[PDB]
Amino acid sequence: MDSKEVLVHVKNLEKNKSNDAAVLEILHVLDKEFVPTEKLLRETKVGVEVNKFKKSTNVEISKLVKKMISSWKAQLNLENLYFQ
Repeated sequence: MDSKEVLVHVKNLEKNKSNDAAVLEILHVLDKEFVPTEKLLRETKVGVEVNKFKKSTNVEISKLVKKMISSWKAQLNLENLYFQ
């Protein structure tokens, strides 16, 4: 997944926030197809946007967000330690 599509999903998160199933569909695409890089996370702010859903009243959304954010942090650490 490249930066342009990432920014569409980010805007779609805001525009579908009240639709639990729709938010799950956006998060599932990011979980399966988005590869976190320092540049992508800095330029697109998906980390900030997805992390905002940790406080969601939907339990399935909040658990998926926590798993996604954990994975992106761990991958970002590995990139910073050994590749940058």
